[PDB]
Amino acid sequence: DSRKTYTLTDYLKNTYRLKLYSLRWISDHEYLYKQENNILVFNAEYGNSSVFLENSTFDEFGHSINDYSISPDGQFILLEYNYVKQWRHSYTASYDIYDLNKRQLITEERIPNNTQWVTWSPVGHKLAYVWNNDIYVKIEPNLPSYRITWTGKEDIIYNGITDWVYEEEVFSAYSALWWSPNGTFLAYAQFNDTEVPLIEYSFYSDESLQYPKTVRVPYPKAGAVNPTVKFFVVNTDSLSSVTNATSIQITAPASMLIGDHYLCDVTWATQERISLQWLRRIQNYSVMDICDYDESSGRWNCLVARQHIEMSTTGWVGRFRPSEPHFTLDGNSFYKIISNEEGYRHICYFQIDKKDCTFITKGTWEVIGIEALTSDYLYYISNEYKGMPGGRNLYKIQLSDYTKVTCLSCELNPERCQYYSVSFSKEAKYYQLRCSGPGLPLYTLHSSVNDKGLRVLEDNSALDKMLQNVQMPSKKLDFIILNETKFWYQMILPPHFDKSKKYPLLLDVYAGPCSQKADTVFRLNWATYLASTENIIVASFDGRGSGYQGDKIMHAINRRLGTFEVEDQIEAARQFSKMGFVDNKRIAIWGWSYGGYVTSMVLGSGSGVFKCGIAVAPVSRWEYYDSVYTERYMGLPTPEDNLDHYRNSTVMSRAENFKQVEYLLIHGTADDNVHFQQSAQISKALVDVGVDFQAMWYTDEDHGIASSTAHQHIYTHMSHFIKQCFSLP
Amino acid sequence: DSRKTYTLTDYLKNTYRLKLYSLRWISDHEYLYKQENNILVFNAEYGNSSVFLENSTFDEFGHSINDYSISPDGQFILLEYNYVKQWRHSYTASYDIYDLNKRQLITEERIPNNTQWVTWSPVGHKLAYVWNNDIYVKIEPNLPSYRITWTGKEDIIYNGITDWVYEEEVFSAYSALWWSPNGTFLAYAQFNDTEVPLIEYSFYSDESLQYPKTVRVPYPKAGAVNPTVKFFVVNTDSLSSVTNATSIQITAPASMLIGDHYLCDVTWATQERISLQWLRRIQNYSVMDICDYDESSGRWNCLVARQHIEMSTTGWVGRFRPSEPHFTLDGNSFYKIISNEEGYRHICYFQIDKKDCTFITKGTWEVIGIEALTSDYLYYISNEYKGMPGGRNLYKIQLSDYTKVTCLSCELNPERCQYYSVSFSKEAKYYQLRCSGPGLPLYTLHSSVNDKGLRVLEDNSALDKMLQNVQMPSKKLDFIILNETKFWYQMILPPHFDKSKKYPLLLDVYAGPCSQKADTVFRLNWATYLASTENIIVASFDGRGSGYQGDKIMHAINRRLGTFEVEDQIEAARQFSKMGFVDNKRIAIWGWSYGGYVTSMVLGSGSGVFKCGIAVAPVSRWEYYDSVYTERYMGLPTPEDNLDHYRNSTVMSRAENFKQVEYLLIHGTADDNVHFQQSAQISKALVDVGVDFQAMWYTDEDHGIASSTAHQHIYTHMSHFIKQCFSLP
Amino acid sequence: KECDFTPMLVGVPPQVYNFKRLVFTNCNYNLTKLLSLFMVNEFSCNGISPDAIARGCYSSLTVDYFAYPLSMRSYIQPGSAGDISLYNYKQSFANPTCRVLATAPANLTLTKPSAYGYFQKCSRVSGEHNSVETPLYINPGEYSICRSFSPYGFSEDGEVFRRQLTQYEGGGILVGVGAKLAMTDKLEMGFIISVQYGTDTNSVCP
Amino acid sequence: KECDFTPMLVGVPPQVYNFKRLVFTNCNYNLTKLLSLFMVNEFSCNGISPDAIARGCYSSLTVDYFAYPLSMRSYIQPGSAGDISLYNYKQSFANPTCRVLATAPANLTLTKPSAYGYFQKCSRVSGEHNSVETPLYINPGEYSICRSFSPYGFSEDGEVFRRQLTQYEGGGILVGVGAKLAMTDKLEMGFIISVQYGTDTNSVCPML
Ligand SMILES: *[C@@H]1O[C@H](CO)[C@@H](O[C@@H]2O[C@H](CO)[C@@H](O[C@@H]3O[C@H](CO)[C@@H](O)[C@H](O)[C@@H]3O)[C@H](O)[C@H]2NC(C)=O)[C@H](O)[C@H]1NC(C)=O
Ligand SMILES: *[C@@H]1O[C@H](CO)[C@@H](O[C@@H]2O[C@H](CO)[C@@H](O)[C@H](O)[C@H]2NC(C)=O)[C@H](O)[C@H]1NC(C)=O
Ligand SMILES: *[C@@H]1O[C@H](CO)[C@@H](O[C@@H]2O[C@H](CO)[C@@H](O)[C@H](O)[C@H]2NC(C)=O)[C@H](O)[C@H]1NC(C)=O
Ligand SMILES: *[C@@H]1O[C@H](CO)[C@@H](O)[C@H](O)[C@H]1NC(C)=O
Ligand SMILES: *[C@@H]1O[C@H](CO)[C@@H](O)[C@H](O)[C@H]1NC(C)=O
Ligand SMILES: *[C@@H]1O[C@H](CO)[C@@H](O)[C@H](O)[C@H]1NC(C)=O
Ligand SMILES: *[C@@H]1O[C@H](CO)[C@@H](O)[C@H](O)[C@H]1NC(C)=O
Ligand SMILES: *[C@@H]1O[C@H](CO)[C@@H](O)[C@H](O)[C@H]1NC(C)=O
Repeated sequence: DSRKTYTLTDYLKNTYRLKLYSLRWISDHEYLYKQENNILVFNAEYGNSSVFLENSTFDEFGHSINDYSISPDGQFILLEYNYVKQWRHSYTASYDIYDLNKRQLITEERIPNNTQWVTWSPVGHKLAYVWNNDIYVKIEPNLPSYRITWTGKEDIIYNGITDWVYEEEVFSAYSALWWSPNGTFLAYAQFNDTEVPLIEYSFYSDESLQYPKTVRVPYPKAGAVNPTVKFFVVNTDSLSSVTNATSIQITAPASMLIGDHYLCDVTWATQERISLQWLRRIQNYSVMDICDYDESSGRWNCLVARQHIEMSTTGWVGRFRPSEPHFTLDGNSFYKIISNEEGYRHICYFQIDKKDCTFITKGTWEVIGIEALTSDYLYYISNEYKGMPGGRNLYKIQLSDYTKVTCLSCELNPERCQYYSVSFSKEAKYYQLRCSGPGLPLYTLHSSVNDKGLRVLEDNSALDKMLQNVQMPSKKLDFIILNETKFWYQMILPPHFDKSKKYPLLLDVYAGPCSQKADTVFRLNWATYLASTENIIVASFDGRGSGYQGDKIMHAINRRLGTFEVEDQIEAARQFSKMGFVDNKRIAIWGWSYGGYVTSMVLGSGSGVFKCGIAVAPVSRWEYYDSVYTERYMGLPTPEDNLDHYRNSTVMSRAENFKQVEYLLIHGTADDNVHFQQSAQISKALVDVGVDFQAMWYTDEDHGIASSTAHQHIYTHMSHFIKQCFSLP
Repeated sequence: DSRKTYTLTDYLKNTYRLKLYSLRWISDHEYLYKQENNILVFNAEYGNSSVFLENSTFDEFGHSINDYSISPDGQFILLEYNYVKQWRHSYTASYDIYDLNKRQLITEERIPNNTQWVTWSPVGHKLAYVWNNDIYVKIEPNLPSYRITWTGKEDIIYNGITDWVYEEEVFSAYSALWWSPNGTFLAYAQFNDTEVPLIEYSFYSDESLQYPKTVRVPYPKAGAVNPTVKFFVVNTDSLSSVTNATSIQITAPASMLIGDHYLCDVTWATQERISLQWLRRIQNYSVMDICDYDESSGRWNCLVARQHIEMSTTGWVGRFRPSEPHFTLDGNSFYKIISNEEGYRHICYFQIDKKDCTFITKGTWEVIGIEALTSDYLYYISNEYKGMPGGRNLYKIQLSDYTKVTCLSCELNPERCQYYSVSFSKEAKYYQLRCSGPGLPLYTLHSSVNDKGLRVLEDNSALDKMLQNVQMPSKKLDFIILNETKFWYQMILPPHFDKSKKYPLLLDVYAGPCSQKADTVFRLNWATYLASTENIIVASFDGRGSGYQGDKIMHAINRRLGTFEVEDQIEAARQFSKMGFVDNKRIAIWGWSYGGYVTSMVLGSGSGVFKCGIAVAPVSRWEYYDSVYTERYMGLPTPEDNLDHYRNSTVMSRAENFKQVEYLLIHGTADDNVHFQQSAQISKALVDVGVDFQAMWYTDEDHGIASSTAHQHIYTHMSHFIKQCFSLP
Repeated sequence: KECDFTPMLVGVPPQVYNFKRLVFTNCNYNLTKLLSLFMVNEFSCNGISPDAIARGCYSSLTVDYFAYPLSMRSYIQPGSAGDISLYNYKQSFANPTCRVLATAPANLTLTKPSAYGYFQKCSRVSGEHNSVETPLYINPGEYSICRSFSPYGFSEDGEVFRRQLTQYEGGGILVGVGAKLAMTDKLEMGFIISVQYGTDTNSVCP
Repeated sequence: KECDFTPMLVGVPPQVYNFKRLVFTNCNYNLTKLLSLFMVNEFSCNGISPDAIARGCYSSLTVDYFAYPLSMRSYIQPGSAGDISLYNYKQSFANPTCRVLATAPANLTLTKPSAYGYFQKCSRVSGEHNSVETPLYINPGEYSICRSFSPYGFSEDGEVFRRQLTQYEGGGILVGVGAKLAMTDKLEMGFIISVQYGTDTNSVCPML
């Protein structure tokens, strides 16, 4: 156009809101959606909606309901209020149970305050909640709680809940509870943090607080004492109101009891069969156990003939952890995603008693995940369409043929949609397809029987009418060939991009192991503003170590974090600037977390290509980060393993080379992930050398710096730094 | 013209250094002086010298001698090595003792490592050291030590040493030991920190440390529980090597035991008479006790009829604490500096059992300190000459006729020397005069019998020759009138200063209670470089709250800190701008500690006078600072005292007004004085209101940021902030 | 003359993996006496009648006894799978054998151990990556190599024992997990009576 | 009837500032029988003979007894200064009196207290801004106004006691400081025997 542009206020105040359609399947043909603060039910076949629960029915509760959970039988709703956040997924709150058909709030034997977790059984209206690191179970929402565990100790023993390193780098969740399908068994893990050292930092809180507060969390850094894990399964049907409950412990396989290990995956198969994945501390060896319930002794028996070893000799196991199994309806076979000897992750069909599997999928591409398993079909997401690793499409394969694969999403709108997310219903009767880009998000509803796109849920045409009178930037996704291998880049170009004029280049970088910054997803981000308003070329590059391109590219950074993936961004800038439309004297680089570590290593690399750079909460020394993440790619910091490279990779080593670049160092004082210690050691090295730089701390902010006021401040501050460094009025 | 300017690298690398003449009087006619690392003894009357200790007699130790202390009889020298700084005056080190007579190192019964404090007796070679918070006494340097106390407990009980609040705000020293004049008695204080809350902060240390340390210091904030104090005296001659030593307790007067109180001064009068000064927690009421020893029982005796009461109705007692007494030879009378009925501090003459005292000096000026007392003359320093409160001169007054006062330093070199300090010999036969400015420092030696100048000890003519190559700035010390009252200011004028040309002005500020930033002291500082090289006028101003001018100007900010001292700095900058050599569009303000508080309160006032400002380790909320200092001027932060003024005077309340200025906030992480909490709450208030600002943290730096690398980094960072705000190349 | 039936009914009974064995030759037995001393709940024999074994002439009469919970009776049966038969006790069927699972009367001068205990796992972890888990099963009538780890019970359910295997057993390291079962109102025993013939005119008679 | 001295021999004896006072009328005594029960270390009389004290007919007989360490025997001497004479006990010489410093062997049935204790300071605070400190000394043979502060020993040395006074008690704030003395091997006591005579009513004659 020749009018309005995407400004910094549009991104900070969310002027152009993207509509979403988030539904919760209740059955095989009825789903729940919230509109006008009214919880409704949409019959998948007719589309006819109905009022499930309205808005004014809670205008007398006197509390701010933060979330809600409806039991799988629809007879109760779990109301959550007094939400208080902890880490990325953990939080405690207060709960109440409102009966639906009786329309009365249950008042007997209420859920106690400060409840750490609560979950329904997958079928029915049974409840299990964690409180004071101890598990409780209510067979019915109006009867007294049954106490399962008695060893709950704060920061020491965890029952049914995860510690820090398991919540963040293993399970990606706070819950360590696992119901059996039909509600009979409740499998729970136990974590022991006795000899795990504690990270300590200050929380200053509100002005009213006279003395600051010291936060102490068990945090296993690189090479420190990791926690230990036990596994238990309890029968939730034979609870006794006069005797304590009894838990049966499942021991890790003998190949895991000889050293440090992790419980990394729990997956129920039948209703008397459960699969546990274990991973050694050196995460190059994992073995999966399969355990059946023994009615005679009441125990659980796992046979060695049912063990499946998933190891690797050039790297680790899995993308971030070994994949989960998808069993058949009888529990004698399953499907998992593993490398295919050439390095590409495809689906393998396993027999629970035969250690060898047969790959039902092959090619120079990767399966992203397994979404549904029917008696006839097996649906999966992949990046196979047009050979682009940055795309996602839904696929269908026949259980009998293995050669009749059908692109269920590709070419439904190929000019607008190349990134898909599917949400199946119960029994995989229907499914919702979520298109994330390159166009506006598109929500479609289908029917798995004959692929009948019956309804369109959200076309986001309301956001389209607004974006016509603004000068939106374009998004190019292409590739380059270095060392005879194809590496992908992506660029956000200013509107009315002239191919001959020189442009400022901001190199956005994460470059983490198994990362992907070049995709087809549509975003209204800070890069949108820098390209639309400031006319800056925002570019990313997936190099050695980026995922979804075979284990050949991904494992290039094994035991060498801070070498290849850093030089990729450097030499790419040589390739970027040589394209002719880039000001080879105004090239910046900015990153967060691992990306901040890369930006720091690049600015101190003496490459002479980058002018300035910003690093937000960066890693500085791998011995400062946690053990599960770091040791997966770095091993152990001992003079026998990879300590020599542990010391050869710190940002502080490159202190004297920061005399040639402008440097903006940002870090939140309450960061539980990348502790402030990391940035404090960077500044201490730059000061002791004689390097001037800009610094900015954010009081009581975490790894996200995502508080409403702090998020606007950090992006306003980085905008000033970029505009000054590029000499842009 | 073609000369060089005083650069930032000259100030940072100490290119031009002031020579001093530090002497230690060992007698009435001899003093010690180190020259070329040789310790020389000089004869005052004649000037001949001899070598006392050679610059090579300690070269075979392998140690680096950090400091030394020769015993008063000259028989032993205490060597201090392995120095580790704690707070402002406290530290820890090891101690070798060298027998000067036997020319060998004392190796029997060595002083233990981690010794907290060592002190000789004032005569002889007795030693008292504190180790593990317990006091030990050595009669001879190579004999076993007697243990005086057994209650020493880290962070709980302090014997012979001070805690943080007593070291910082009461005694200004780590030592809590007070020998008797001839070494017979050892008087010490005991501090109990049982219920004192702890300030906690992280210390990151060197890069090799994997987990940060958490420093815990007993630190009483405003209104918090204060430490308790006890006083004891022990006879160092009756020390048996088979029975525990006995310490006699001197209790505080009954008017102090009724509530919380402090011990603020210890002064020995005779060999059997000691004078203690106690102070209530409400620091407008102090009591002086006089205690005599009797060898009949062995205990002490403080007559009630010998107590003295110094109280204030306009504010607190003394400048920071009550002044110390100066007793006559018999110890039955003393001279003390107290405030008169007009609020001016002059010398009163007390009889130990006569409640009324006689003022021997009067006028609209103040006595700074009593320096010597003979049987006929009393020597003191005052700001009377030419009515300048920023000057210092030595006066003597006849005790037979108080009308006979004589100035010994007014007319010596009145254009070069206006700020004097004196060092008298024993029995006051000679005195060294120390001139501080406004010219280069000048050190002379005189005799008291005829006030005859003996010789010039140091004239700094070596530096003078060097300083003529460089264009040095000048200094103007004048006054302006506000509400019919003279208020003094000083200005560092650039070389070749032009009354017709306009200059940018930087306001240097502290503005604390009883402060004085306008004086005649010669200083080679950052302001010298900013004036010589950047042609910036650097001004300071002593408004309401400043000392040495009467209690009406000083006790004006009583119970209302952050009010008139902030307004008067702004009023001074207004009056400076009406002058025709100040660009009223390029005015800045910077400060440290209280000056940071004033700078921040000024920048958030909305006056629109200042363009930018720098706050280094500022106080932000008076409930965050320690109790002794804060409650002295503000009171108890209680609804029944002055909590309303406690909350009306925060920097956080003025956050919105920072949108008008460019603000730079600097603070060290390891600040035990003004905790990083204070700047953490300022930056949080600026972020939650939309104010952009520049920041800088210094890892593991204290309230001084005085490490060589850090001190150079902050003054280089602050220089660029000013040169960009003043639009300087 | 009189066979010493006494060692079975004095002290604390051993565990399943730590079973004691009484071998009898040249004596006279009263088998109908010892069965009455207990509350017998199973008298299973193979190759001989339960009544015929109380009245016969044998060369050797061996008896293996141990503490065995009645709830685990499914795992002491012939050809049974489970941790009992694999890593603890497997009955030998080379000669006529009888199997008696009996509970003892309240006062039989026999002490109830803290709890019942059997081994859950007893494998040899070896290989070039310590990746081949080789479970070590027992031969009938033999002792498990994991017996030495804790031969008198376990401190609690799940105790992981570790030691190195010598070159005699080859391989790498032996790991063994134990299991604990609570003690019931009374203690429950278990006996395997084996009898042999041979043409040595026999010797063991009623 | 006979004057019994049981409270001097049973129970735990009080401190010097809380001395118990027995007064005997219309009874008979055996003074030498009680001194045999102790190992006396001092028996100084004033106004009466150390022998005639045991043989005289008296109008009344009063005894002040308390726990007292032998290490502080100089502070109880006649005319002595110090904390004992000022804030604890001062012997009265209005009547003939004897002073006894005795050690009780384990043969007796009285128990050792936790420690010895006297008062270091007992003063009154009043006036403008609570500025007037008037030290409260005792008349001979009287109790300190600080006795009610701790009537069963001091918990620690240097214990500070403060409490508002009534108008009958003078007024102001009463401030007191206690001193604690370590307990000896045996029990050491202090007895102050005084004698009052009457014109014709001497009915506390001795036992024969
Ligand atoms: C979580 O793990 C800790 C250890 O990391 C467990 O605490 C340990 O408990 C055992 C059992 O008493 C103790 O170890 C040993 O105790 C004996 C005394 O019986 C002692 O002599 C040995 O030297 C050894 O310490 C000990 O109390 C303790 N060990 C520690 C803390 O290092 C704890 O039981 C575990 N929690 C669970 C499994 O729920
Ligand atoms: C330091 O002060 C504390 C607090 O007054 C003293 O501890 C007290 O000691 C007695 C013991 O019964 C009681 O007054 C309190 O119960 C104690 N308080 C606490 C907090 O423990 C301690 O004795 C003092 N130490 C010294 C050496 O004087
Ligand atoms: C010290 O200052 C305090 C507070 O400024 C004053 O104490 C006041 O004393 C009067 C009379 O005793 C009371 O009526 C007031 O309530 C007190 N003020 C407060 C805030 O409580 C007094 O000027 C000084 N006190 C002394 C002992 O000198
Ligand atoms: C929607 O369809 C379902 C189908 O079972 C029906 O039960 C419900 O009553 C319908 N609601 C409306 C509003 O038509
Ligand atoms: C499923 O639920 C039924 C309840 O009727 C229960 O009997 C059965 O054991 C469950 N199935 C399992 C545990 O496999
Ligand atoms: C100065 O000379 C006199 C002359 O005898 C001598 O006694 C004295 O020790 C000398 N002083 C010094 C410090 O050399
Ligand atoms: C053997 O035991 C039986 C038990 O019923 C008894 O009747 C019989 O007399 C016993 N015979 C012996 C001890 O010889
Ligand atoms: C008094 O006591 C003495 C003890 O020495 C005894 O000899 C005497 O008989 C007693 N007199 C009496 C009990 O009357």
